[PDB]
Amino acid sequence: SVTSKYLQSTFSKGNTSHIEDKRFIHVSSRSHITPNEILSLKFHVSGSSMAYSRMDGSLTVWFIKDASFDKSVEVYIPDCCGSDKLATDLSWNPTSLNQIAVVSNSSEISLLLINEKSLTASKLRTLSLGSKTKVNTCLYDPLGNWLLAATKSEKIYLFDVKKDHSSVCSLNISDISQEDNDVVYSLAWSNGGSHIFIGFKSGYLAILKAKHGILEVCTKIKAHTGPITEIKMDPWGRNFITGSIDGNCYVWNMKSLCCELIINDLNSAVTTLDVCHLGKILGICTEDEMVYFYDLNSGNLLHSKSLANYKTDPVLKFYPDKSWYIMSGKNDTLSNHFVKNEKNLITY
Amino acid sequence: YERYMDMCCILLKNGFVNFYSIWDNVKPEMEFLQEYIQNLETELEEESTKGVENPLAMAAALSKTQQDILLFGKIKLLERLLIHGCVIPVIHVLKQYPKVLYVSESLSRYLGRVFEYLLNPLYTSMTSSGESKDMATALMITRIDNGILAHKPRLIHKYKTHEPFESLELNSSYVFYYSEWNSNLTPFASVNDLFENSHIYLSIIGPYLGRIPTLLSKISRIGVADIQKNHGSESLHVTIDKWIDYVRKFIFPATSLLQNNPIATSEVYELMKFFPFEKRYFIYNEMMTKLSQDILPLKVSFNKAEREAKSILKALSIDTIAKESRRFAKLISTNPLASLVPAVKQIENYDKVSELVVYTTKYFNDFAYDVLQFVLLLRLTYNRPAVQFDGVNQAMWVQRLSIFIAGLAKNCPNMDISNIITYILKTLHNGNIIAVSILKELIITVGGIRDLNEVNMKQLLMLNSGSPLKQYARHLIYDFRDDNSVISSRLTSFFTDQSAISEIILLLYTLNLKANTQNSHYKILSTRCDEMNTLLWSFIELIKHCLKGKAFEENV
Amino acid sequence: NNVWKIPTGLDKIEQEVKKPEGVYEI
Amino acid sequence: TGFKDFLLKPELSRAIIDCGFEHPSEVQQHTIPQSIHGTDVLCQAKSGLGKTAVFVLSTLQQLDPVPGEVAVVVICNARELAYQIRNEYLRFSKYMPDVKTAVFYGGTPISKDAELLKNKDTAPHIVVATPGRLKALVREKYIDLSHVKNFVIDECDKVLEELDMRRDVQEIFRATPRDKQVMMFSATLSQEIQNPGLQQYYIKLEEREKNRKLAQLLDDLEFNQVIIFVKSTTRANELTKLLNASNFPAITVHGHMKQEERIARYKAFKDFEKRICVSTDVFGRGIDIERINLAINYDLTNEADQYLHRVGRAGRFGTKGLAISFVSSKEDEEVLAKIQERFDVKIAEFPEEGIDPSTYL
Amino acid sequence: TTFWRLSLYDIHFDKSLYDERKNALSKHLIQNQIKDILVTGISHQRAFK
Repeated sequence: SVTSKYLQSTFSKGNTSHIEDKRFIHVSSRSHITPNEILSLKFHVSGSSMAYSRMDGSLTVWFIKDASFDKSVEVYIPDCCGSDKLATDLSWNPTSLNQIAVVSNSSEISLLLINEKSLTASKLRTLSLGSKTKVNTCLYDPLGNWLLAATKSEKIYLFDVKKDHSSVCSLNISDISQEDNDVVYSLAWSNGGSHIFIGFKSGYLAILKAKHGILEVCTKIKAHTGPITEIKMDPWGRNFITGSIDGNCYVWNMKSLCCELIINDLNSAVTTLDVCHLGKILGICTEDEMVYFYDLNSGNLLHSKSLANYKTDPVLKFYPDKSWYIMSGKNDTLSNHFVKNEKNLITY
Repeated sequence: YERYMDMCCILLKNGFVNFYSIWDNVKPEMEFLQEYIQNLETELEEESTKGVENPLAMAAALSKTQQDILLFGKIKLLERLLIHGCVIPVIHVLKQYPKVLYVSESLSRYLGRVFEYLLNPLYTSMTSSGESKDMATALMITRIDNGILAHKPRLIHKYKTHEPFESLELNSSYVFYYSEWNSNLTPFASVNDLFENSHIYLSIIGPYLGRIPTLLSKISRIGVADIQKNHGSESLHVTIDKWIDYVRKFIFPATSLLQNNPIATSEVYELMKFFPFEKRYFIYNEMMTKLSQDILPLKVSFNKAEREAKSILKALSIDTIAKESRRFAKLISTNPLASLVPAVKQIENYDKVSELVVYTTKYFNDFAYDVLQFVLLLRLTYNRPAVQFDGVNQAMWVQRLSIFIAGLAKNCPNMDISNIITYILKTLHNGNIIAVSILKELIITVGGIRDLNEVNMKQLLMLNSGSPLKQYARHLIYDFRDDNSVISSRLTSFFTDQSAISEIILLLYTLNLKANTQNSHYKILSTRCDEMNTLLWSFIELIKHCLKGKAFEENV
Repeated sequence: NNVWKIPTGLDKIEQEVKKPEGVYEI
Repeated sequence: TGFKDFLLKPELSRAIIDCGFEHPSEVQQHTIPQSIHGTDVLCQAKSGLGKTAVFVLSTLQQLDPVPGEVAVVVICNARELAYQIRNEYLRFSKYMPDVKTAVFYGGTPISKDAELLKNKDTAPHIVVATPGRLKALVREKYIDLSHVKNFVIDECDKVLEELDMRRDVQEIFRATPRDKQVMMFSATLSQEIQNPGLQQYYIKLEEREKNRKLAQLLDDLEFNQVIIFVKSTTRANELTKLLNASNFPAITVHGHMKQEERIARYKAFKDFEKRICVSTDVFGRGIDIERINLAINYDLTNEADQYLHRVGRAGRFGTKGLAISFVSSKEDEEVLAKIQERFDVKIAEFPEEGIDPSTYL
Repeated sequence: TTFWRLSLYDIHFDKSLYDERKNALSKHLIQNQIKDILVTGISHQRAFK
């Protein structure tokens, strides 16, 4: 019951700060409009940086140095990756401390090294592929050993990041799916780059081996009856969580690959999910503008809330180095959460 | 009491004292146990068959001995003797008094624990996950110190407790203390041993196997891999027959007990897919008729599911579909062949529930599909009159059922209604009115082939000209055959197999003649003959639309 | 099982008709 | 496709066929053949027999669309009825793209009506309106009626009895060409106003058991829709709040409430959006709902005619249904005794074991 | 065989309905009037002849 009180305190009068971004001051001036979006938001591994990209085209990055974003510098940058094209996915390159990979639904993958002394985001390199190929998702092996780039259909590329991003291998999606017109919806890496977990739209789930740089199909299981939205992994490495649009959220055992626990209070589709860095609490953002916080070990609801028709598409992410979580606010504005006197659950 | 019982359970397997000398002398006498058992049996059977109304807003406005038997004495001794890996005393006890399993659930869970440990090493040898075992590792703690990255491993410590199942509570891992409880047991070496020991452990756990879904998945995957291993060999039918018998006797009754857990049924059906469909229908029908009744926990579960299905069916609306659809999909996917029949009747004689159900078929897996086709054939073959009581008018359910079937063929494309088409091709021989009706609604709804009864001369003229004028004419006459090319091709593909095309055309033709030679009032004779004529014409328009080139001359 | 015991085949649909000629004795 | 015997335009025939019309009523077949020739018509019929369709089909037949020319003007008595007539014109003109229809009623800025009348994209050939607003438009020359060929007046009795309404309609009539087609339609033309299967049951019990009893009945009976008749607005609203609290989607309609929400919830339940509706005798007459198969009289009325009006909402057009009533006082049994003598019907006491579901479907 | 072989499409050329459709049809201008629908009318003239 300690975790329930902790979450309640994290939802209190204080212990909360508004992330002061461009959209925040925009709403402050125009309220005291059509909300663009938040395409994606992804931390650095060491828990001391953050990056995200709205629909306008501008990607913000913060260098966390304070709790309530007091002394946190902010490198705002205009619509990068072209003037017409906007960013859709980014990976933070766990190898170094500054590099970033960004994709813009085009045939060009941009590698930019963000600098903190100035506000200059200088394009370091651009990678290109076949002219028709339209990739939109990039990923980094959590050890910084492989890079993955995926299309909505009929292309999957793996580069070796060590040897100057030499194109290592590729694969046609129709060889992985073997169904009628499947479109990969979400990808994820295993803890320590050894396997790639892919969730198609027709419902299937595939596990590809990427040991020595040669992709191969290990297995395919008919997990869900609708498109798979998100795929997350437990940090301890014992189970991986699958959330779908048919209203189900399962947790699969890693050693044996069989369903072990099911979330049953759900009655709506899932838009995203996330699990804390301690592998203890599981946050589900359903489609009825509502968030839930479940317990991983037992599987019973321990906290609920209600978005109340503010920023229809929400986002949730748990810090990789503290028990804090960034959650969307009212009008596409981010809202930090903390307790200001508890860095981790154990200290509580 | 816990520690003392554990010490006695330890002593009671190294031979310090014999078991029955302890069993016969602990507090709850066998007679009081049997009395409590009869009370639980009667209360359960009543609350199952009759049921109880859960008060929601009822009357909310106007204008200890049970705990004793459960928590200590003989039952607690049995649970602990099971935890500590001494299976033979409890097997010998439950061989005599099976009803004891009703007292508490934990016996089934613990028996499943020992069986799952028994079977795990056989399971890994097949469906090979050992090559994939090397991916269960944790993320290293990364930190930036002095402006450089540094990786470290996470540190945990190990505690010993009395609870049997391992866990990891946020910093430390707990384990069962008596770490050599599995000394007396030897895992399986070959599937034959799995049969030989199923006949002992699973015949005891009974219909309660469903309390542990993971065992269903493991056994079903073992079956799938065992059948796949010898796809080439000549003896495949032997293994298929043997696994048929096994799934009939041990697994399917269990999966009939589940609670809103689709994936387990998905696995069991992924194994079932290898049988002849005759056998699947045998198992489904036997489960429906003889094993729902005459077995208590199955009966309880079926009655609960049925009452819940009717409760949901009373609350389907155009406004509440967003969540009721998900709930109905889960409930139908988990336990179909006893929760579908109320739905089939409700759409058999109500108007809009048909459209609602055809909307919600988008969500359930192949098991619900096969069972749905089963109950459709069931209703289509149930003994009842076809014509209305008044005169020669056809009854008022044929039409709604045919509309339902056409909606199925139109919307959900993984349905596999082949057997229904064999029903059509077969029962047309005797002139069954349901066949003709299903064919008419199939052609007119899926294909889109509107008739030519009322056509103004200009439309009639445009209807045979160059392609674009003809297309405009058809879209004016409210005909949508062009936009439905893919599903029309799929349905004609269903028809193509078993070569039903020529048989069906000849049947329709030679049936209208026999309809001409009947005796009735002319006011119905003329209409019937003309209706059959128009149906045949429309069918041939569909055939010429979908089969072109050489396929036509091949199958016409 | 009954409705699946009905024999289906091209040999059975022949059911040859009656010749047009009709003999002479709403 | 009975209208195909009318020998009309094919696109109009398709617009009628997609409107569900298949067999004309008596008044349609008796009036449309002669109104198509442009003759004046004065029609009296029973309400709800498709009197609008007659002149709607007539004017959609006789019109040849001229850009920017208003030839057809219909005058009604209300704004919501005007909206209904323009909706009828729209559902009748699905397959007629060149013709344009518009509606005029109070509560809207006159300048917006003017600018939509000047707009070629909204320049209407068919105008349905209230006489006052269209008078304010003609007298200000905001609309031109120098080419009107068709003049329809619905509910002409109230149009001619009220002095302001008759003066307005005459100001609109004098600004139109004298050689036009003229039509008047109304269900009531007194003499003072150019060459023109239901099952019936009852429950005798006490008040304090009603709330739980329905919670059982609404649980066991198999139903499409259910209606709940009450004698008061407070009890109805309370029972609806409790029923919606009971995981049973229910709506409430009665007096003491603004008309906007009444129309809104009425239309909503008509469309099968929820399965339970509760109302007082405000809907005792006139309502037409097909899917209602099970009726519960929570409180009986004072006279037998009101009870038969209540039960008339079920078993529409000689269809099957089920009715069950509550008896909790002396006058309830009194009216129960009087209904059988007047209507020759045995309202048996509802048995405890339940009735066969097929006896009412 | 000359009676039963033939049809209506090969026995009557109106050529008025084609023109009515072409004129009422005047994105890319609906794919250039449905690829100059008139090619079918030309083939129709050849067939009639």
